[PDB]
Amino acid sequence: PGVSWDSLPDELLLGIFSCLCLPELLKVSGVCKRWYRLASDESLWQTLDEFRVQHMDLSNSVIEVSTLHGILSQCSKLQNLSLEGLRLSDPIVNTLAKNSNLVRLNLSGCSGFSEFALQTLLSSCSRLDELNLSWCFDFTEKHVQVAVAHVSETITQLNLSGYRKNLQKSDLSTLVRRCPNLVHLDLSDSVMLKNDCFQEFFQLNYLQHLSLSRCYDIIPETLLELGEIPTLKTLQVFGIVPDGTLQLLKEALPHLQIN
Amino acid sequence: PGVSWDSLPDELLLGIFSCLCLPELLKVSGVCKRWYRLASDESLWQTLDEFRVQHMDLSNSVIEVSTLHGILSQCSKLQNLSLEGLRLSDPIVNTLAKNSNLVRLNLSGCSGFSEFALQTLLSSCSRLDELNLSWCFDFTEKHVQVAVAHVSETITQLNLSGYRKNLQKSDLSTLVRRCPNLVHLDLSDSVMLKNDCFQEFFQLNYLQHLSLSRCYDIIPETLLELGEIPTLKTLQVFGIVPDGTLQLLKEALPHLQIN
Amino acid sequence: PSIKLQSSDGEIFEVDVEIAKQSVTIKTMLEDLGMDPVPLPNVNAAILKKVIQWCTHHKDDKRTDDIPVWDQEFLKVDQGTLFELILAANYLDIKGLLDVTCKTVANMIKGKTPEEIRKTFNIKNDFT
Amino acid sequence: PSIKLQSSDGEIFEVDVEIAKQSVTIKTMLEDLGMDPVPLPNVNAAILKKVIQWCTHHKDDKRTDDIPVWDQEFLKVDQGTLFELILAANYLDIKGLLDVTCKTVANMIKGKTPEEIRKTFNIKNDFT
Repeated sequence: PGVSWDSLPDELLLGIFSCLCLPELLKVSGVCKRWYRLASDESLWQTLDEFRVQHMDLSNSVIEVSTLHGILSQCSKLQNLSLEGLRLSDPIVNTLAKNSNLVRLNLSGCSGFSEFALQTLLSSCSRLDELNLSWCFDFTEKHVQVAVAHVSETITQLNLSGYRKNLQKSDLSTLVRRCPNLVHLDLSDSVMLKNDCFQEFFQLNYLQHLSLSRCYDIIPETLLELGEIPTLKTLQVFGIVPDGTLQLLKEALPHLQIN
Repeated sequence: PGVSWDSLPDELLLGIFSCLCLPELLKVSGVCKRWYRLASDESLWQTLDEFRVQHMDLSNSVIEVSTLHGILSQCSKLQNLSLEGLRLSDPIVNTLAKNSNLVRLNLSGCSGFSEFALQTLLSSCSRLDELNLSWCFDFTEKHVQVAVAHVSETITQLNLSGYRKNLQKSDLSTLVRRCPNLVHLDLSDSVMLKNDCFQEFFQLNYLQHLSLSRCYDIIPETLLELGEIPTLKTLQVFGIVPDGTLQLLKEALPHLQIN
Repeated sequence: PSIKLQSSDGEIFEVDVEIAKQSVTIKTMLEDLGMDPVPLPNVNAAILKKVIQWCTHHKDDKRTDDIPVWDQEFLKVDQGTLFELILAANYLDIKGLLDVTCKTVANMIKGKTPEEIRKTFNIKNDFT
Repeated sequence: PSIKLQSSDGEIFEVDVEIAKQSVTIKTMLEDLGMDPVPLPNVNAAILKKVIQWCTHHKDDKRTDDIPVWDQEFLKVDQGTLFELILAANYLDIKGLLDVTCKTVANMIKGKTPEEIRKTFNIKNDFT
């Protein structure tokens, strides 16, 4: 005699699992195969509208790429998705393509997927408002180009920082041609960007938060030219401006908020 | 690394089980608890309109009284039930009371249940046509009396043989008062029955097959009196008639079929 | 106002029809099949007693975070019995009871690791 | 007429839209969610191949007593694989395949004793 929990009817297991909160649920899926399948059950995730790594206790643990894919594939109604820092795969990114109505997407620090998967995902999120696709170390120009080529027009806040050598003026050009509604644009650490690209920002008639921190080849003095953006309100330009000139720049554009 | 069949989802197990024939099903229920519960599933028995020991490989094996109960409790639409030879219990008999529309019931050789359960079962089967409640060794006059007190009027074929000392004239009297439509009546081995009871059969105006084999105290010669049953067609009266008189009897009622 | 219930092991109990009807199952056997002795093929006598008191105590009316103190002490039993209550609640379909017993198992899971879990619940490690 | 399917392990297969649609699941992903690459989170590449040929062989259409000779040889694989097919057929909801695989296990049960059964299927004896 040992209590025969390994024989508890699936029905009951679900009932039990329905009492657990999302993060807890992920743990139990590693208990055994019967539980692993049931924890991925449709009835438990089907309705979620927001899934954010942040809120999943996944700090001191590594989610099996496999299982992350099996749970997300059960969601089509997400409006807020953040998988920041997590290591993905193509199957998983292609699957995210279900949630057509994504509003906010955070994949910064993510990696393990293609320029193609990236395309199929952004292409499907045609009502996307804000995207944080920064520091996906894993990728090349193919991706970056895909990024600026397929983010929906609906975009108002975008964050493409961390691509030192894979992002160029042309890419900003493309981005700008296609996304007229941008309000927040972060291109920090875009070391291929020089002041010649500044003209491109003048076509974003609603851009009020631009950030160009650590774009090491921007001749500090040339920044003045950016206060010429009619709607610009704040300018993050860290680590490339020496105090001397930084105080001058501030005095030239007193209406700007520069850090 | 052993194939993880112990984790196969219940859905699948049912699907598999739905492919098995009734007797087979009874076997598997002993494989393990998860299987034992699933084999008893409603979806697999719910519609049965027939159920007989004969057609269920339980010749070489003993069905746990417990499990038999669990399976039958899933049937309400049986029109034919035979549990002949099987050892039952009260829970199981009371449960049989679900099938209000039983037409044919065979419990001969059964035992392990009370006069009360018997009553609740017969009482519920009010459209019962034929009953074989013979040789339930386990019982006393309480039962016998219950039997003749509660078999429905609808009864046409009845077999109450095997109760040497617990069945008496009065019981046949009761039976006769209540069941006018009887056509086949077997009262074999009713050793308390003498020719004085013969009058009772005359009130069964449709009785054409009567059987009184081994009713050792019936003075053979008195049998002649039974050929006086207007509709009587056959008379089984084995082991109590010496050839000498048996040939006489036959010659007196040449229209009768006597063995 | 009094119906008769029968356990798998043969014992009979007389409970009020209203208490008895907190079990959808039992209810439906009573109402669409006039069964007076109502045999419960799965529930044994020891478990029926608990079931009956539980229903009795609630004749008149997530987290684990909302388990009524009474229900908590009621479930203060060993795994074996706990296991049997969840099963009994499911067969009888007594939502409330099924409800509280499930949250009670839930809480035993919360906080533990898969390993801890396998140990307290004697679950075999499928992946080994 | 050509859709793209993707296994859990990453491989991509191009199957005709009709063959692919024998999988209710796949079908519904195609139709109510214009998904071109269709990732199958549970089916791995080795298994998708089998599934695909099975659907292909049946693009144009109990007992064990009625298992088409082809289907029989198709299921001529080791338990491991058999186990994975039943599971795969269930997730994908490819009735026919689910159908034949189930009868195939059924037949493995027919004739054996519970013990034999526990042995061929590595089933633990719950009552011990």
